[PDB]
Amino acid sequence: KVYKKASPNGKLTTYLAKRDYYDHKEWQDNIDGVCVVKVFGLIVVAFRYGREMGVSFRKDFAVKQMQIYPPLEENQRPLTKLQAKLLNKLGENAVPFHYDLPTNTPDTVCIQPAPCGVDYQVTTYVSQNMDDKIHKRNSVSLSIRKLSYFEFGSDEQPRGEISKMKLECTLDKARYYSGESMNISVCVKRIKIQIIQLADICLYETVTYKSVVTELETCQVYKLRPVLEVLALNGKVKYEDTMLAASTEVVVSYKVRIKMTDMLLEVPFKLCPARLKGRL
Ligand SMILES: [Cl-]
Repeated sequence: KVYKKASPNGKLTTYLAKRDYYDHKEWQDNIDGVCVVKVFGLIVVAFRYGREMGVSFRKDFAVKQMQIYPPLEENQRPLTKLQAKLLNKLGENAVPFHYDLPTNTPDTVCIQPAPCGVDYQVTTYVSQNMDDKIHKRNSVSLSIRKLSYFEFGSDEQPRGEISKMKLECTLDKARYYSGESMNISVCVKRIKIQIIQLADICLYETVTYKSVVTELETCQVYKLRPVLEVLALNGKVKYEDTMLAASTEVVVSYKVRIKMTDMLLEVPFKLCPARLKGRL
């Protein structure tokens, strides 16, 4: 793909590699696009909690901030190939920009309804100062999605033992990627298997939402799909790509809860985003 938005004024279009940029801890999908006309750029990070008689809390702040044009030789950086190819599809009045992906800011997250979440945007604008007013005509804004792809780190095999009758319950796979299924060897009337998402908002009001993803009621072994076609989301609900919002490293986490009629057992496991084939 190519990710393009033009301005309401028309006088500048911005192009982006893709829309979802993943932090890998040791390196990250930085932002290497091209601008076409001074001209400035930044990344807004939005924190919203509630909508406009409870509690509205909106907080925006600019994290990277940049003169794009003319390219100051300090911010000058290696041109990506996509940048290299785009700069040939268009004129010499096309300028390549780059932003370091902003790690040590929180992953995109969007709790549906207290509505709540974190958002990201690339914004490039004309001005005669970096802290001058950012109007709507000379601005462009493209929503991006910033996510954390943290794989390395084992301590594998979820399992919880307990004994009033003894109950050892192991789980297939220690981390699971969005889309994957869950198996649960309950090697001990009823059995209740529950995947709960915890989301702890700390956006002013400090709230803890516990939320039931999937469940069955019926040595034995049972299966569950910790997916969304079956809540903290990695995205806005209008995007059919939006999935469940993946264990933080808003704080999201997951846990299995086995109740047998009463013996009781709650077992953690990490949830990573949906495995890709476009790493670096
Ligand atoms: Cl989104």
